[PDB]
Amino acid sequence: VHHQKLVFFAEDVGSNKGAIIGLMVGGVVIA
Amino acid sequence: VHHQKLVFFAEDVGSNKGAIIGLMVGGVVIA
Amino acid sequence: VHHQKLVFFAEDVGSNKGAIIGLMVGGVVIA
Amino acid sequence: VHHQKLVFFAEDVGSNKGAIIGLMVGGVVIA
Amino acid sequence: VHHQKLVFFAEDVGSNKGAIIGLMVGGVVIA
Amino acid sequence: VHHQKLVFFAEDVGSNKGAIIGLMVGGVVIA
Amino acid sequence: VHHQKLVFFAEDVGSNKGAIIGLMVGGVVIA
Amino acid sequence: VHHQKLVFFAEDVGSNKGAIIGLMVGGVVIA
Amino acid sequence: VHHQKLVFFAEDVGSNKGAIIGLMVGGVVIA
Amino acid sequence: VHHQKLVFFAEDVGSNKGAIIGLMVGGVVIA
Repeated sequence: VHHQKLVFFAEDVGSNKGAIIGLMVGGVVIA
Repeated sequence: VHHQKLVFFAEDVGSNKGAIIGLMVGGVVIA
Repeated sequence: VHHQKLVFFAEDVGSNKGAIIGLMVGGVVIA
Repeated sequence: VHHQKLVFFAEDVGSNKGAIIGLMVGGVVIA
Repeated sequence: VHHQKLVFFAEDVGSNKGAIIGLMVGGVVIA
Repeated sequence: VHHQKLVFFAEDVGSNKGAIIGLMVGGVVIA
Repeated sequence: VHHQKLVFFAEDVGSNKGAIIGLMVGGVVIA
Repeated sequence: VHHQKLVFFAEDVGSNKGAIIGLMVGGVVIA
Repeated sequence: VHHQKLVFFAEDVGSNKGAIIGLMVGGVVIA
Repeated sequence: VHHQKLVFFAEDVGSNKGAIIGLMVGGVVIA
């Protein structure tokens, strides 16, 4: 099994006020 | 099995206030 | 298993006020 | 397993006021 | 098991007023 | 003319990611 | 003319990531 | 004309990552 | 014309990472 | 014209990592 660039951005990102996760297996995230 | 660029953006993204996840297997996300 | 560049940004990022996580297995994050 | 470059930035980052984590296994983070 | 460059920055970082952690196993961080 | 408590909250507010304005006369708001 | 308590909160506010304005007459706000 | 307590908080405020303005007449705010 | 207590906090404020302005007439603020 | 207590805090303030301005007429602030 091989994972790569699971989430890809190719230009500007203004701002992030939420959650950006690549691989989510467990735990709690509150953004 | 091979995963790659599961979510692809090709221009500007204004802002993110929600959730952007590539591969979601378990756990709790609250955006 | 091999993991690589799970979250990839290719241009400017204005600001981050939330969470940017690569591989989320456990624990609690509050952004 | 061989983890590498789990979170990759390729240009300027304006500012960070939240959390940037590479591999999250346990504990509590409050940003 | 071999970890490497878990969080990678390739250009300028303006400022950091939050948390930048490479591998988070336990304990409490409040930024 | 008298204005008083134009927007009233009486319990907890979880989070706000939009706009909460009391009296809107002019200008541009983008939330 | 008299303005008083144009926006009223009576309990806890979790977090604010948007705009909270009392009296908006002109100018540009981007939250 | 008399302005008084245009934005009123009566309990704890967790955090602010946006804009809290009382009287907005001109200029540019980017939070 | 009389201005008084344009923004009022009555309990603890956890942290501020944005802008808290009382009377905004001109200029540029980037938080 | 009389200005008085344009921004009022009545309890503890944890920390400030942004801007707290009373009367903003001109100039540039980057927090």
